[PDB]
Amino acid sequence: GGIFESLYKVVMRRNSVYVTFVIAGAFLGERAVDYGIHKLWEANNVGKRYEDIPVLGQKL
Amino acid sequence: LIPEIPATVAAVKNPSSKIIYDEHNHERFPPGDPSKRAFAYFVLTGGRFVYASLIRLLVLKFVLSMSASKDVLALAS
Amino acid sequence: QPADVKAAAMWGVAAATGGLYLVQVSILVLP
Amino acid sequence: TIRNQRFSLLKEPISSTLNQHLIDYPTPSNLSYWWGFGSLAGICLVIQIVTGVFLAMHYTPHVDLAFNSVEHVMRDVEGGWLLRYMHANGASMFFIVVYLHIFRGLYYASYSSPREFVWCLGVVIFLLMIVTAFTGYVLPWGQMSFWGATVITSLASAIPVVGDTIVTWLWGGFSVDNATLNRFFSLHYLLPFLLVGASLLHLAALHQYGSNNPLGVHSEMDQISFYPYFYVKDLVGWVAFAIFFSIWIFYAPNVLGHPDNYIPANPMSTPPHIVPEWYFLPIYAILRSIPDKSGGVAAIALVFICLLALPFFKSMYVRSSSFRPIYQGIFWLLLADCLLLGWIGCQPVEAPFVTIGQISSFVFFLFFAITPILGRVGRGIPNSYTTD
Amino acid sequence: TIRNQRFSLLKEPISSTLNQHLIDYPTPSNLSYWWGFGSLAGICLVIQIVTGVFLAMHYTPHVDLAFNSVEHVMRDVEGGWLLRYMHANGASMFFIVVYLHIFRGLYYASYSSPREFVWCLGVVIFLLMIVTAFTGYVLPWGQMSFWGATVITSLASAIPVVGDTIVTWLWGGFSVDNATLNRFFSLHYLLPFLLVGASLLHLAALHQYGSNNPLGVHSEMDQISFYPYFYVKDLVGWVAFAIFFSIWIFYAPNVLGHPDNYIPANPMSTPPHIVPEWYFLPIYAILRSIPDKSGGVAAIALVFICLLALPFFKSMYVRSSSFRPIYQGIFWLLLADCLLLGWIGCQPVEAPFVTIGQISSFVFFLFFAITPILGRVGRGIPNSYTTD
Amino acid sequence: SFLDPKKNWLAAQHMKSLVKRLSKYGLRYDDLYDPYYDLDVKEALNRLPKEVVDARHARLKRAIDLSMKHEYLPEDLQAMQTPFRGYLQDMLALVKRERAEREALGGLPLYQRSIP
Amino acid sequence: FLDPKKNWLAAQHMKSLVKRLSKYGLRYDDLYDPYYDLDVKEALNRLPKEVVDARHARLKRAIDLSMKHEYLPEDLQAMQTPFRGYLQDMLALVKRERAEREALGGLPLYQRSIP
Amino acid sequence: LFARIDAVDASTIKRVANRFIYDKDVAIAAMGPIQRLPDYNWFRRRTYWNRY
Ligand SMILES: CCCCCCCCCCCCCCCCCC(=O)OC[C@H](COP(=O)(O)OCCN)OC(=O)CCCCCCCCCCCCCCCCC
Ligand code: HEM
Ligand code: HEM
Ligand code: HEM
Ligand code: HEM
Repeated sequence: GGIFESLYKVVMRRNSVYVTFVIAGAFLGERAVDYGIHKLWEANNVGKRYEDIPVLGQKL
Repeated sequence: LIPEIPATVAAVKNPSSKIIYDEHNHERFPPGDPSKRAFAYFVLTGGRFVYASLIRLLVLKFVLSMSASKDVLALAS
Repeated sequence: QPADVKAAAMWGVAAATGGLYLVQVSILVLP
Repeated sequence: TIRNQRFSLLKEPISSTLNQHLIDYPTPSNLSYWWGFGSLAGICLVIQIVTGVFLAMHYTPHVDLAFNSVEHVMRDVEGGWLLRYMHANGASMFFIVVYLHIFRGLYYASYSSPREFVWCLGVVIFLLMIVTAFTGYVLPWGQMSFWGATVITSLASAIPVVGDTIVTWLWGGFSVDNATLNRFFSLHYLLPFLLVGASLLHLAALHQYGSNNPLGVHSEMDQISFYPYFYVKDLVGWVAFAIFFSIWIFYAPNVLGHPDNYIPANPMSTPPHIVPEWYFLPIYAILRSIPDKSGGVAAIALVFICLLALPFFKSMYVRSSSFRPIYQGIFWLLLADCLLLGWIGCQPVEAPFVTIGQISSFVFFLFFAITPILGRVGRGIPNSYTTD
Repeated sequence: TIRNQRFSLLKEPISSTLNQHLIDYPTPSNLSYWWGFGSLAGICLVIQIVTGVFLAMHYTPHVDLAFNSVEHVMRDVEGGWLLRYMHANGASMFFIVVYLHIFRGLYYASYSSPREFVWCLGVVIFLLMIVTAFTGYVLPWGQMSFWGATVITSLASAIPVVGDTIVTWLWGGFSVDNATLNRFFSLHYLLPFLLVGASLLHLAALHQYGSNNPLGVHSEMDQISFYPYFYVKDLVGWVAFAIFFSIWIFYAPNVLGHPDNYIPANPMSTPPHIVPEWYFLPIYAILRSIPDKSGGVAAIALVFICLLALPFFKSMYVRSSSFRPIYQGIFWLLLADCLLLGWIGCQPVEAPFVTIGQISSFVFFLFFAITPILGRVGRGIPNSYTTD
Repeated sequence: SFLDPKKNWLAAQHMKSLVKRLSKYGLRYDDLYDPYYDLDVKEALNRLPKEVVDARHARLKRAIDLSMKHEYLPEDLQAMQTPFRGYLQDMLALVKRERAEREALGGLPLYQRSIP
Repeated sequence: FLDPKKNWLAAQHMKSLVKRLSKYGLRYDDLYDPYYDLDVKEALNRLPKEVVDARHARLKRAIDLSMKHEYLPEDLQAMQTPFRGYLQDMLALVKRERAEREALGGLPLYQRSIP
Repeated sequence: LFARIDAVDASTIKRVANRFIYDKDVAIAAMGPIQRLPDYNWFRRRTYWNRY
């Protein structure tokens, strides 16, 4: 309760500040979700990516 | 005795501080308690995060679909 | 009027942040 | 209230019509989530229009370039695969939500008075949707598109007096060829805007008489404004639909499709299984089930005759099926029969599917031929169950 | 009057809005034929839409097939030369009628209050017409088509920071090739429906605030219904326009065009005389007259800013030009200037045409800069001319 | 034929189900007649006493409120409910009979439905 | 400002306006549209009913003549008072009241509706 | 009392209103033909401005 009220009085007294907060949070959350999903992808399929084939540079 | 005053008339003529609501699918808070006004606003803030991200995605997808293509990019040497 | 100026400046900041988030010119911004 | 000076920018003439008909239009306070489908078919239409325009910036309606152009959108265009999958699966979603719209109307008897014009404009919208989806499906110029177009347009020669003349005029020649492809592309581009106009007339009529409700009773006693009470409800509906659509775009983008369409059309070879999209299947099933193909076209016309004749039946004062056990069971049987008939359409025309489709069509028409009888008999209920 | 039983179909809810806004709308009794020009512009838009649809049933948006497809329309399609000549010369007549519409508005000061919104929506409509006609003229893919597209799209590079990016994005691939052709076909097909929406909003705002009259005075004393009194006047206008347009279609169909558009586009050589269509010539002349192409683009933006800034002037009490001799002369000088400006745009940049254009554009802006002065002095008039 | 719950088990079950539903939402069978539906119900409601029509509106509002809240009438009032205690069928029959007579011999409709 | 009785051009302008206005049988004040300014509306509301009704009659006559494509007969053209104004004083008073009301913290008594 | 009263300026009024009015809960009591009076959510939303 106290934490929510404190952040409320921080960032919910002017709608311009609220819109800036919404946009910044959307950007940061998008980047964080990108990073998490990429880490899950790497963990799941290991040994299949392009820079993993043993002979990637020997077709010359 | 004789009148049997109607329910609405009796309610209007007798205001009382023991007000009773429905409380079927929405339970009341105890009478002395602060309103959780900020928590709802932060929930809505998370939703708005998501909505803004989706709108941004859609606009960029359409506009950059109208942009150049790998065919012409590879053709240009 | 000073309050209106502050509100207009804050709204301009918000709009600039929105445009920056939409375009993502982080590469472009050299200075 | 003399409007000497401005109070609210919503009530100014620039925003007054929108104010009234969107923000302040009173709606019954007990509407369920089944009205969100009416709110959601419009969103599907908008999605289709936008994705279609951005696709048409890349499609070539010639007969030697249509398939390669679609593959160009698939591969070379940045985000093009998203556009094409959105357009196809969005046609599918449009039809799904419109079917849910129609069936809620049937369950709650929304077609009854005084919304006959609403139902009739809905039927016209259904015709427009069917024609648009078909002529659009011919565009990618695959095996299924070419041969479905051939079969369906050739089955317009069942009309006695004209027949071949109309077919030749429609084809622009003697067979489904480049002229038909170009014609179909132009018509596919045009028709959705007539569909927007028809949707606007649909909404205008409904707003003239107001929306129904689950109880089916007069509901001008307890009403609330549209915004914000139903805006948030429709928002929940839209987000759920977005999750469904995102599943159907990113994980099963071709499940609703037919694999033979990824073969360039070849007029000298016929695919073993010529069938339309899943959302033309019940109509196709009725058409095939009735033999003597002229009779099949007559039956297809009769389907729309019945749909248009639904709102003009007998007394049937009680309308909601929550208080009509017999009509409730009849509605569930109708829905089951429509699903079964849709299943039959994809099946071959061998046995026993012929008999199963012939019985199913008869049940489907029996639904329309039985409801007036239900109304006539139920007109005299209160006199029989009265507790006097 | 309680509407117990229905008297007239026109007052029924199905035809009530149409009744009001088409049959029963009160109109000033003294309107001349330029209001007929407004209706005529509407008809020209409808003609363009219909002929364009039927043309797009035969046009291939590919770079290798567009020109030969148009020659197909002219030579092989049954009565296709009529469709193409109707579309092209109908674009020309659409612009002629809209110009007469605009100049009547300027003469009678119809832009004044309370029709500022009507004038602004008209300006938006004019922008949409310009864009639609330009992208459509790119479609036939001739020398003039390709090179005009190149020049007019490449002058978008004048934007300070994002000019080159916008040019490349609109081009789609460093040139004006097939990608630009498909893009322009899709946009040309889409825009007329937005134009229809803009026209409907235009008419709605006007109908809100009535209609001006040749006197500019309040006109709620003597008003008559629109039908049949102004339908017949508009009909006379329509028949005269049909005769004019039939003169253009059948006897002189290529006078309003340039012969360079009958040569297939060859990006190697450059035709010696690159000019847009005749109805873009005044704008082209202004832009060419002011050098430093960034200044030219700024000047076009300034033209549209002035056009949008006409309605919001300060005093401007007397409206019509019948009681404003100074403004009457100013308007006639402006019209002569506009005609001269249009003629300059077809001439080369060799002298003296540079001086003539740099004077004509200045005079154009001078007209737009000396109307408030006349309004203020006129506001000063009444307390000087009193006869007592 | 005329099938009543006394002489028909199926009619008895049908009446029982209708009684159960109407009692759940606490509104009489006559309250389901929409005035916008027929315009004869509109006239019949215009001819009824104000107390009766006000009771009808109150019952309908209660039913709509219960429908929104996704709940049913409490079991007390549910046992106190009296569906099929009609108040409108006689007046509706009179109105329809009068309309039939007027139509049968000369006469213009006293009221008509707008289009649409 | 040297308009009247000292400017040949202004004299010519007055002559032309008199000719045109008397030709249609109007007055200068009748050219003031109530919908244009919303101060003309208040002035016309405040003016006496006889004056307003005469204004409306003159406007209707002018519109009738404009429809018929003809002018007043020479007799009524002679009996014309194109510049016998009736609105300037009331309009100036209304404008002055508006001026003070905006000068010291007041809401407008009427505003233009956004179209 | 006068000193306390005229020690109230515009900033004090704004601060007190923000303490008491900005985004607080209203209590409405109405009777009569109030079928056109807006509901609770309407007032509760009108207690703040989104422009500032
Ligand atoms: C070389 C560089 C400099 C170039 C410019 C230099 C010259 C500037 C202008 C000089 C002349 C200005 C004349 C102004 C006074 C006009 C007097 C007037 O109104 O006379 C009345 C006359 C009425 O006409 P009518 O009714 O036919 O008369 C019969 C009478 N029983 O009314 C008339 O006849 C109407 C005359 C209207 C004339 C309007 C145009 C001239 C005045 C404004 C000039 C603005 C120039 C810039 C803008 C041009 C347009 C864009
Ligand atoms: C003006 C709006 C529209 C435009 C411009 C448009 C344009 C196109 C184009 C260019 C194609 C071919 C590209 C492709 O095959 O993916 C296409 C295909 C299609 N369109 Fe549309 N369309 C529009 C609206 C609609 C609507 C409203 C529907 C649904 C009723 C629809 C249904 C389809 C279908 C089913 C296909 C076939 C998709 C496939 O199988 O590849 N279109 N449309
Ligand atoms: C383009 C597809 C369609 C759109 C966009 C559409 C849109 C709408 C909208 C917005 C409503 C009001 C909201 C609602 O009640 O759910 C509505 C209601 C309705 N529609 Fe449609 N509709 C479509 C197709 C149909 C069809 C095909 C029919 C039937 C033939 C139909 C029949 C109805 C009926 C009966 C209602 C009244 C709902 C009620 O009972 O209150 N609609 N529609
Ligand atoms: C698509 C082209 C256009 C169409 C269909 C159109 C249609 C109309 C119509 C139907 C009217 C009412 C009838 C009339 O007064 O003539 C009208 C009036 C008007 N239009 Fe347009 N218009 C168009 C373009 C423009 C443009 C470009 C402008 C100027 C920017 C404009 C400004 C006006 C004005 C000021 C009126 C008021 C008429 C009056 O004062 O009596 N229109 N228009
Ligand atoms: C949705 C309606 C419309 C469609 C489908 C359409 C379609 C087309 C097509 C396919 C062409 C090329 C055919 C040819 O070369 O003759 C064309 C040309 C053209 N269109 Fe449209 N058009 C439409 C509306 C308009 C409108 C409103 C204008 C504006 C006046 C316009 C202006 C032009 C012009 C200037 C050309 C080039 C004329 C020429 O071929 O030389 N179009 N249009």
